[PDB]
Amino acid sequence: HLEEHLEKFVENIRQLGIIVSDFQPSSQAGLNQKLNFIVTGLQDIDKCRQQLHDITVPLEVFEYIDQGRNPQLYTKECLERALAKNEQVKGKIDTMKKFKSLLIQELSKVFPEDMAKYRSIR
Amino acid sequence: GPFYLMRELPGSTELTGSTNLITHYNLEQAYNKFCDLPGMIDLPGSHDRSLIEKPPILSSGTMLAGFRLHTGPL
Amino acid sequence: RLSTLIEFLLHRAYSELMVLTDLLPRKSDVERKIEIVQFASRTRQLFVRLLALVKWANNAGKVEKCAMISSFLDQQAILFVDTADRLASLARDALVH
Repeated sequence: HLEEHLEKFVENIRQLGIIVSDFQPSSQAGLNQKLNFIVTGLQDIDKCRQQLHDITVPLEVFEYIDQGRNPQLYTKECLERALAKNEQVKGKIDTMKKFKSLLIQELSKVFPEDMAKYRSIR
Repeated sequence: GPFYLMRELPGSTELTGSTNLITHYNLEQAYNKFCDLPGMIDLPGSHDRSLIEKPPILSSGTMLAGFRLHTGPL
Repeated sequence: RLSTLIEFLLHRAYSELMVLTDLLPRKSDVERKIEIVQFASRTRQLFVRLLALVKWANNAGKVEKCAMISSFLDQQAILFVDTADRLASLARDALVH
């Protein structure tokens, strides 16, 4: 959206102002103040846009941003852990299924009519 | 003949945990993509009270201001 | 949940800007410059945090799917053990009576 572009432009303006003010400025010092005011206005606009959009975020995202890292790795980790949970669930499901099948075929001779009715009803 | 207290088993395959829940929930291509952004952020800028900002985020007059404070050039 | 964080960040940034503006005229040129560049670095940190938030804002689907899938299994996990526990409880007490 336009809010991200405004934030990037404000950050670039702040970086340029910091680069200009790193040494002694022979020109007037009001340019940095004007850039700071523009950055504050852009931040206010971005805050208003975020309030309108109403994004909901958890805390784990906050401590993940605190260290500093793109969320793509976190989404990869979530996908791989969900896939691992799915694989172990599939494993337990197929093990109980094969256990049921082996106990059914193992004791097929105890009462043929019961097995016939079980197969018919299924 | 009939055994005591037989009843009807549920619908043959309703929603279970034995299905592939992700591919049914249309999330496959994101995973196939996925399987630092500070660095991503770093490319745009330089590098990536960072102690102070976190604390501020943990809890959760532009023209006039400029006129009010004057900073010596040298 | 990000609206309160954004409002708090805006208030903190405004307070820091006001404090720096008040301190700059009283302090010397070098101290004022150091305070201004430190405030610029802090605002840059806030900006990159906001950028990370708004980049993840559209990437909130897959994490939610993984979380609900994990909960389903976890919710289910309590159920299988509970059924097993009931069977175990019955053998121990109901059979004896």
